[PDB]
Amino acid sequence: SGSVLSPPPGLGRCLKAAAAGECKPTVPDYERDKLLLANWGLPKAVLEKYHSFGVKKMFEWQAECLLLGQVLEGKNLVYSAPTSAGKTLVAELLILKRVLEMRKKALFILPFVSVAKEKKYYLQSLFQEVGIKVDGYMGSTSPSRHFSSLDIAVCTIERANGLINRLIEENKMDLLGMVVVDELHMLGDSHRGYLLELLLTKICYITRKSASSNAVQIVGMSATLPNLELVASWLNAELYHTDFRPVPLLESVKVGNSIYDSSMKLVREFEPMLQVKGDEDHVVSLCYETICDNHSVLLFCPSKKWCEKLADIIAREFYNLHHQCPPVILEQKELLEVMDQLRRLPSGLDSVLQKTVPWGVAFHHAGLTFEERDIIEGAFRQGLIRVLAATSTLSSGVNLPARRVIIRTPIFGGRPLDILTYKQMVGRAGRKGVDTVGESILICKNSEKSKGIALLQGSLKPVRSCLQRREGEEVTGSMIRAILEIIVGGVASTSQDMHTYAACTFLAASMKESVQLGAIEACVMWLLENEFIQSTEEGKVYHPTHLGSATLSSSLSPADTLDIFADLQRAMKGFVLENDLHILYLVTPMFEDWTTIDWYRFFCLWEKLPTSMKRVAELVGVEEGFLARCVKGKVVARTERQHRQMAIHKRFFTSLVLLDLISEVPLREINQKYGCNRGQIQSLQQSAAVYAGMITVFSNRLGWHNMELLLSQFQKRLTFGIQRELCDLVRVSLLNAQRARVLYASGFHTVADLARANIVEVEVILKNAVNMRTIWVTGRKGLTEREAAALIVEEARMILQQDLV
Repeated sequence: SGSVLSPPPGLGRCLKAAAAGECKPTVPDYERDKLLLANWGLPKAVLEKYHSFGVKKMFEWQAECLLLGQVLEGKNLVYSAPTSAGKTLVAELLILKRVLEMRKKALFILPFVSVAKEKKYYLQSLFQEVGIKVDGYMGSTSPSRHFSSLDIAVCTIERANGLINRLIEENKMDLLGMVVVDELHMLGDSHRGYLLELLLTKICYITRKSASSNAVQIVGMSATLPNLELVASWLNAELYHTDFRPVPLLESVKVGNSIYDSSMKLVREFEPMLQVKGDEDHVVSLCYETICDNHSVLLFCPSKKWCEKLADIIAREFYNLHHQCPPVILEQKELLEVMDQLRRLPSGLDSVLQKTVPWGVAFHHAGLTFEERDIIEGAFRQGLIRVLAATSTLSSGVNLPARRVIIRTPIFGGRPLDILTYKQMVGRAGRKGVDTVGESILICKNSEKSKGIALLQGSLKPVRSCLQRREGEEVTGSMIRAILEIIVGGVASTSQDMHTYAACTFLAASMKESVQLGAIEACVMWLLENEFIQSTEEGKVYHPTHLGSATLSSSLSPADTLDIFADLQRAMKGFVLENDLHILYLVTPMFEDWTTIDWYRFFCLWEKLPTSMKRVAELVGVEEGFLARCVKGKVVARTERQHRQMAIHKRFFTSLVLLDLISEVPLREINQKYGCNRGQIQSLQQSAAVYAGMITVFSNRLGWHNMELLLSQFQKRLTFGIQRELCDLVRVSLLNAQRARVLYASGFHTVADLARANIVEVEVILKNAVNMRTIWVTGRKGLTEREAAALIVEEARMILQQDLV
């Protein structure tokens, strides 16, 4: 309570001295024992959890990052360091400081749901011994515990931005003590990366209006940015940057037999150990060298098709070596369990995976289901899979290290590889505390030799403001939403409050000319003309409408909201209730293409389509004539924006897919019927699950109760992909769509019935879906059919009791 963490005395002195000197002391003149983690007054429960696996001492840069400046006093901090250097620890120690000393709540923000889920359990494991409640706000997932009874909320960008807005309407902004942002370089330009700016600017604006002692501390972290100092000034934060890295990493490119360093100085020549009797660029040979040293290798490939092709080739030579240098020495018993977990899945065991996985080889792309990739990542992380051929999708995903990383080509998707993508790939080489080094090899040809060097000698592009206006397009989505949030939320009323806000943006930090100040005024006008905001005339004062407050509470983009609002009023004038199709059309997202739709397949399902669903189609805009003009001819046309008709048919097509999906139609059947892979479907439902929740809230705030009533059941049905009967069962964590079904078909319709269940009977029911651990969960200890059965019944009782998580 008094002091949860305090640094060793005079450690700040020495480090401040060394930093102020022209050159660093050959021997650091401070007790090397002072960077021992136990001397910082850390509570015992956390000190052991850190010492649980490594984490005994701090780095030179970690001590300087805390001690140099007023970081520990409450000052905002923005620091950058290479990956796997212990960037997590700096933030963890700061969160633990403020939460226990100032008794306020912290916010941890991560880019993706998968890394957010990983972080939730990772933060739960460290802080549960000190009574620190850690839950998560991810995608469609909602915390069981109220926000008032939490300490650390782990969120994605969208959910965090929404959570901030909730706290403004309830005036409980005082609860929030600090916000931690991982990967701050995604601030510049992204599909959702811009929301991170709106979030931070909103915090900087509120704390500035109270400036007219500590407030809300912001701890941001990222990769080496050229304009990182520009970001620190924007957030009024102290800056820190280091290149320190516990495992030195070598980036190298390979031409012919020769392998080269960044400087182009040849570092090693290369002679393949084995001969793949295939014109190869020694690709199999490079992987083989790594495996023999009892390690694992990540192989990144441009297309989804190369990964499967390459995993098959690698597996084939592994086959040849076994029946004829040394062999791959894999673990067969543990590999069979992996295949069995794959076998017992809603997707089944992929044919290419069936060949390669037995020989410690696998691939990873967006074509696979989220359940297959969770298995492969876990298998690779354990060492069961030694070779993993992935795409650029994995490079930005979860934490998954390997000894050697190989990039097949600097040309991804017919275009040169982005610099940020390259740095994310080569960044996964080197496990802190296990491997001595992380090696990165970029395989190239003679024509593309100059382009390969460009990547090793490359740096991140400067961070854009993402609210820029390029001449004619004076208005922009990101700005409109940002302006809407501050007016509707009630933190900006007058015209004077508006110009105060313009100062807090990252955009005005970029000038330190004020031509963008007039753009703010344009968004306000846009909001007035479209009934989002009201104006009452020492300047005119504004206020939110019902449509304004509804749009904000729904987390919808104002540009999209206009069309959503019209579509809903039209549906409530004439609505089809005999099926679920018309409801689904309203919650079908069409802001991005989720697949390349085959129109001929579409037209065949159209004739065969029942009358009840054709009525919904006609009622929407689906013309049979346009479907015919799609099959005969591939004319996108799109000459006239009045060709949204294209979007309508794409939307109705998508709505058909979601209909079979919540009707518990197998993913393989849906694939044959429509012509899209299981990866695109799963990506679609999680997109539609989120959108369905938005439309429900939007309908609730407008008073459209009847429409809301129908919609308020589909966020859950889209998430798990179930029918109404299974809605009660899926409340259990361990129960997905398939397990919920076999339990329903056996007599367990509700949670109440599931608490009364006999354990040995559940195991038997499980046996029908086929000490062997054969059942996968999320964050799974590879449950046995016995362990899983006992956990489900115990949990069903816990949910019925509503005791704790």
